[PDB]
Amino acid sequence: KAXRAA
Amino acid sequence: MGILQANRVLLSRLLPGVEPEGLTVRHGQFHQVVIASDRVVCLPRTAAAAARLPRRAAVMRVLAGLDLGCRTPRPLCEGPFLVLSRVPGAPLEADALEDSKVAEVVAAQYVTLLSGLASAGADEKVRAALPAPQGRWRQFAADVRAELFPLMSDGGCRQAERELAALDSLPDITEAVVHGNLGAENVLWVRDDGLPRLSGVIDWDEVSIGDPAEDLAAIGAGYGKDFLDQVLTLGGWSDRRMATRIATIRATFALQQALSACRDGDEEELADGLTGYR
Amino acid sequence: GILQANRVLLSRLLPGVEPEGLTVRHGQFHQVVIASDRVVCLPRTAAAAARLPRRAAVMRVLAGLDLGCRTPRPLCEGSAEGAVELPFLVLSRVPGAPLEADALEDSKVAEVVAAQYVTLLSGLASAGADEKVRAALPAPQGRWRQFAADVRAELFPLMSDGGCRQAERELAALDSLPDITEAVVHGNLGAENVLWVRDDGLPRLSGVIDWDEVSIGDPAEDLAAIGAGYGKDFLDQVLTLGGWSDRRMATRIATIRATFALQQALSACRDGDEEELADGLTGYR
Repeated sequence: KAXRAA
Repeated sequence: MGILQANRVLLSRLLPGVEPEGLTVRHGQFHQVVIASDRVVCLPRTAAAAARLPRRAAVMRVLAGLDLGCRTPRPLCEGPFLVLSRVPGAPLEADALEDSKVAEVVAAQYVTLLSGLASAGADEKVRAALPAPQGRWRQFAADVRAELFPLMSDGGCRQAERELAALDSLPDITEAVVHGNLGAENVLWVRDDGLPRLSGVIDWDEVSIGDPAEDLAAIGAGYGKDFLDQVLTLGGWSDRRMATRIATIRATFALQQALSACRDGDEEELADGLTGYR
Repeated sequence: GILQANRVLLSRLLPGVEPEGLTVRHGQFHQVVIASDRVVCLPRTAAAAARLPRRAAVMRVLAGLDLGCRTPRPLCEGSAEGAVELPFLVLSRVPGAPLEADALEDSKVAEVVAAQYVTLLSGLASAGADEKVRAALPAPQGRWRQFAADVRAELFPLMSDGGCRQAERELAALDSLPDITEAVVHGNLGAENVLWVRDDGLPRLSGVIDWDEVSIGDPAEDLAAIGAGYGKDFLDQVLTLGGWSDRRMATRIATIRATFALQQALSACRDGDEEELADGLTGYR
């Protein structure tokens, strides 16, 4: 996915 | 045994004459996605995701009609499966923003996209088709406390508890269409034909009516504050009350990753996500 | 001429792109500049610029239809539709290439191609029957009588006596045509405007381009275009698969099909495409 929200 | 062979009846219809073993399958959370040269085929893994697939196609058709200044995956066919057009182009590395005219141009194109998203939020075909959940940040905070705090150190829990407190302060805005995961990889570009030109946007899984600060936070996460400030100023969104909303939402990104990694059984994402909090 | 004159605007819209390395399709009202990923309509006159706000709305409506393929997507903001005039209009470029007629010699290819035409035309038909779409597109009445009048005024002077006699018969049936406004009609659905991917497998419809003449009208117009390009057998395939093989429909197709070269000549004439005019006037001398 990942810090952006995935 | 092999998703391609397993779905070969459908694929021969949807992609006649196309060798299935030549294709590619991204493995989603809700969906298996078969990648062809100009389109993809979304297959629902669970009967939850198969139940929502008609809803999802309606959303994508709403997105495909909007004026965003770029392309979006257009529904070509639905039957259960959803066929979407593939948006051309590639993500743009943060590296390219070191060239200041490239940065100017890319910032300008992001502005057009967010503007169109903001404008679309006032529509009705949009508002009645797209998810518009109430107090998503309160529910999130409840989920983090339940599912993540037990994985965390005392200092971690304290830090996370400040972050969730800040969420209570947010206005529950439903102004704009919000992509929800607008990172670098989800925005595709045409390169090697002068300066970069926005091709379109993908991965609308999280799309809703909400606060654009979320999309802005995502851009800032992918490309840093300098670039985000350039967008904020071009778009006339560089006010204090926006800045606050951005920062508050940006601070939930690691915790969002962890919460989904927790439910995934994706331990690398979980470890990465929890890096601050344990 | 066109790229030279509009050099400055093009460097804003396409920064870093050499205008000399571009192409242009001539329109009646706009000059359309073709870049790799997108297309820029440039108004030739003020009236034409005053047309672009509506064109933007029309291309947006086309973008939201269920056609089974792509359409050129307007890249302006929605608010551009409420302007008195626009100095340009940017549209997404549809990928892929025209289909060689001879490719329909394989009967499986023909089957698939016909199927996808049917999907396109069924979506255009159904959209025609939708009130909100009907309200958004042009729906001129007595267009056949007027078309004939225009051919005689504008093309006859460019023809031979023998050509003018051939046209006269073809134009004669047109007053007999019922005036159908039931479907979104592309209005120029020749093979060059219908784009395919054959990077993989059998031809797969990528999208449709050049919607300049789109209206609410008679589907027979678009079917005629296909007939003119690809011929009776293939057309019959589309009619059969579509459920459009009834005698009434077949008769309108035949009538309109006999005028289709004249439709192409009249367009070529009005947009100053001299090669496209020569072609359209083949056999009318």
